Amino acid sequence: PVPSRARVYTDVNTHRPSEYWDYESHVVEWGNQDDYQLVRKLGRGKYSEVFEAINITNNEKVVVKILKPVKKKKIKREIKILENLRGGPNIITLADIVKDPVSRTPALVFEHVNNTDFKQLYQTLTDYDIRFYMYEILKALDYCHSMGIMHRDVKPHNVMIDHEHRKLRLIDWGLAEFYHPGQEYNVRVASRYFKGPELLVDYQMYDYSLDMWSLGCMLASMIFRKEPFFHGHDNYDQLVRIAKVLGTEDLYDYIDKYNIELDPRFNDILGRHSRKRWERFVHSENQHLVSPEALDFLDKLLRYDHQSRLTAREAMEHPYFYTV
Repeated sequence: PVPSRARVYTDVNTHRPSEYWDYESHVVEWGNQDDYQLVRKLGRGKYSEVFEAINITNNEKVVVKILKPVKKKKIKREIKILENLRGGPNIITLADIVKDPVSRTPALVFEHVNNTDFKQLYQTLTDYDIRFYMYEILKALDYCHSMGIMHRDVKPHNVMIDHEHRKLRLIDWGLAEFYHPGQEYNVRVASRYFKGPELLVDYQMYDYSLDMWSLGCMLASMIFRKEPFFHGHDNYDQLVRIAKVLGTEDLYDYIDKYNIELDPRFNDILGRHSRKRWERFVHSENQHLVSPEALDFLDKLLRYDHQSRLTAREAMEHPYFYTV
């Protein structure tokens, strides 16, 4: 395959010391798990249980995410990235890292976010509300990309919103990674519906632009009221769902540009498809959330060619955000 590199923040990690990006060499210091009283279970992930807690030393609410220690090198990567991004705009704040004295299970302690339900939100959300919160996610992404970090798991479940206080936080940095130009990354990242074409075709030399595809998917779901926008049933089908909107012509143009070898599993499922007009997704239920500016913006994010997508900073300058 043809090599590729990010159009922005390309060498931010190359010009920094080894300590900033060498998460394997990072020294982790545990706190007193005894300083926290677990109140209630908030949810459960693959290898994590999340609890609402009280920091007893200051009577403040916190969120404790207890990690099933399945991969130690991965826990170190998440801790290092959370420490580097601490205090960045709309980035979840890692307050502490505790190990329980008896269990010794790693636990990350975060600032409490009083999240408002997404199933309930997308019905009460106005055209302006979508623009405001999209700008808030772009603040977080432009910050973390400038810090040489790709989130690699942008999706609505990883965006916490306190609608009453108009506060937004980008969470779950467990899949995040340091961007190094020329590096070949594992494509088994992000959640199926938000996976960029680069991951689905096994193009390993991807960058921050992966996050911009995912953001485009979230935007497309909010404005059109279609969740998810690209509803794949597996990773192979996911590309077929994308191909049903952006056409097979541009897909072959993308794989030819980067000399990508398509997996034989795509032979009997890809077929032939035309490029669709974004206006075809406009209906009575969603038209109050759609505008020419919103459609132009979406068109500029949802592109096969990872290099052709708007960067987080270019996206922030789009006419769609002139009202924010």
